[PDB]
Amino acid sequence: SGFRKMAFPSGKVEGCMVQVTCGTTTLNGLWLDDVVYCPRHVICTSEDMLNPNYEDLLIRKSNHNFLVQAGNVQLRVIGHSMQNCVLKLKVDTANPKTPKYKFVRIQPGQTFSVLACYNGSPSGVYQCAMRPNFTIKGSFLNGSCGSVGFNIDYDCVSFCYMHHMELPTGVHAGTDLEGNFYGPFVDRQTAQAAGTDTTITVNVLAWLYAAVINGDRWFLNRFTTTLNDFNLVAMKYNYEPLTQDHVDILGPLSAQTGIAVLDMCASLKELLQNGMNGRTILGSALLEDEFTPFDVVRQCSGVTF
Amino acid sequence: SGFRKMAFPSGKVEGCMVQVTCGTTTLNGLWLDDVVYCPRHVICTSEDMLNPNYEDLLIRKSNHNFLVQAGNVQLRVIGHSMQNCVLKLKVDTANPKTPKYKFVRIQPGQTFSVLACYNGSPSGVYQCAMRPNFTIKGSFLNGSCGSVGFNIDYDCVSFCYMHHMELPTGVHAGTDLEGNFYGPFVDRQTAQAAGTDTTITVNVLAWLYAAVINGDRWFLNRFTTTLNDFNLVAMKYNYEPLTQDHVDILGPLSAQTGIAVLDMCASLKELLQNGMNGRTILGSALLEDEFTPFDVVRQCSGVTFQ
Repeated sequence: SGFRKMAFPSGKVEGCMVQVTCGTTTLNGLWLDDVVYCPRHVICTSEDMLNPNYEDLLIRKSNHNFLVQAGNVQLRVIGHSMQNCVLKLKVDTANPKTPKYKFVRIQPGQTFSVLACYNGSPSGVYQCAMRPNFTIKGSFLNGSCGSVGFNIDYDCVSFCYMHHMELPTGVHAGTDLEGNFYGPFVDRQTAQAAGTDTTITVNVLAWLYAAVINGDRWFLNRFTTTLNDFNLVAMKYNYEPLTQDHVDILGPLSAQTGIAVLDMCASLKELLQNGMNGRTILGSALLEDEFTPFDVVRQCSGVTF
Repeated sequence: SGFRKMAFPSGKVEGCMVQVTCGTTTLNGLWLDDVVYCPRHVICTSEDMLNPNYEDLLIRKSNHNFLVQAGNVQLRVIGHSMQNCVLKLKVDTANPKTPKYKFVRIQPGQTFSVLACYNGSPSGVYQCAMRPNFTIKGSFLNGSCGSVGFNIDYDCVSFCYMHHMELPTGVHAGTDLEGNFYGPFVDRQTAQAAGTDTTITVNVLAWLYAAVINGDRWFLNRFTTTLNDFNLVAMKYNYEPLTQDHVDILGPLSAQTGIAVLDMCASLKELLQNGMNGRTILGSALLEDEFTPFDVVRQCSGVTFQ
């Protein structure tokens, strides 16, 4: 029993983190087989960052202008190339700790674990969602760039995020491991801002189900509603539309608790219209939206890795 | 920027997690060098719950009654003793993945990471705190018994908790790695009352300093307070007494922000009085008490956003 913001065990990813240095820029890289993956802006100085030409800045670098440190061992770079906004450094040595892995692109609303690192040294792990505005509410200081996000499925690490930059509101922006940005961001020092954020409705409903499973029940009511009806309420409070796919995804929690999704929607409707009237839900005064339906099921069932 | 419940990287602990079976009871164990540590109730049957006599249940066991499994490999038990409420199984293979480690008993208010495990396989890692009533608000299903709590300072793993049981209120009790329970709990299925929980005042103050560092001052005020007048107000909200030790420990966060501890105490007093009026602090609409002064220095910039 109990419910907590829970990260995947980070061990399989700890063994992939290395330090990448190019001149006076140090940041983190991901060492899988004989390639180190890291942000392409590693080849830039502050001056270069104002309006970089990457293919141009890259042509000027030899292999020996990239220092790669795996703990207290030097990796010799034998190859460099860009894919979108990530730099691929080929190295002489395959990573013996290379886990089974894939690169995947996640959707807004999907969660993942971030292993925060500094000088190729993992310092912490926390759980995150891709916000509907394609930012993450992370915790990163300078030197964090190249920190990765991941899901574990059986023995298979699914890498989904690499950290590139912080926005002025204090939230974070990055790429998939193929160097495609999440959101309308670019790797340049320029005026960029997070768009208006919205609440991940299906996740709030999943979390209400986690509450019922843990005996928090006061917000349940006798009332039901429809998608159309509820969605007019959703739009009013800056909540994402709820779709038939979302109802389908919540099926396993509606069966396990005997609360129909549109039942639970009627409760969320009431919480949005009236507030929490002094009470909490799972020790929170806010409606929590960084747990997926799968996250709730996985934690309330105990699947291992 | 940002502020998150950050756990330590679990990798160094994952390499120590094993499965321990005795009879029909399976839970987790911690493999360090040639010793596996797990809860002693691994040796308890259905009926033993109420009034187990551990000494009597244990002397009836051989080494070969204890199946220890490290991933796929079976470990040979060559020895066993009880120390307080943990069983220590001597095995014939030193764990090659043993990290630099030590055992430390922690005080209420201290934080640590939990590696939740089932059948010796890790499921997840989260951060929590030793409540003043010596329980922890964990996430822990049946079979989680033997899951451990730890801090990692440099490359050295500090083991401070092994999980033993859930109390009727949905909260968790366990032991240090020498088998002594935190709080007045026992490995028995009897009526044990979790003491009344109080808020860890020193941690709330630390987290208010965190909010200033990340550039939020809306909750400060022009007042100050004496230690004693703060304690008389705070105990009416079920907040732990703040002591000189707690004030000394907040020194560095005082200096980085320029806000004297007692001025921050004045701010907390007012926050308790007013609530937040539809505002948040580091994304929370409650006062958060599961971050320590040391955690805030760890995760927050050395440069305040003024």
